[PDB]
Amino acid sequence: MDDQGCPRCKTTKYRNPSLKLMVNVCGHTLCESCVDLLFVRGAGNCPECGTPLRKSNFRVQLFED
Ligand SMILES: [Zn+2]
Ligand SMILES: [Zn+2]
Repeated sequence: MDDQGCPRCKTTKYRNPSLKLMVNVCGHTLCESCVDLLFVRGAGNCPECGTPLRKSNFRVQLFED
């Protein structure tokens, strides 16, 4: 539930033991705390390759079972 730790707000899953990361079109990674600060401040910019997200798009998950 931690791994390398979120990219934008690198802190959640590593500190927070109850979240998940959502991937986007290009297929990268957006922790739960990212989709919150990534869009509230712009929305449409991958947390890493800044790909021009046609419009948000973040599939979160973690359980896997
Ligand atoms: Zn984050
Ligand atoms: Zn990307």
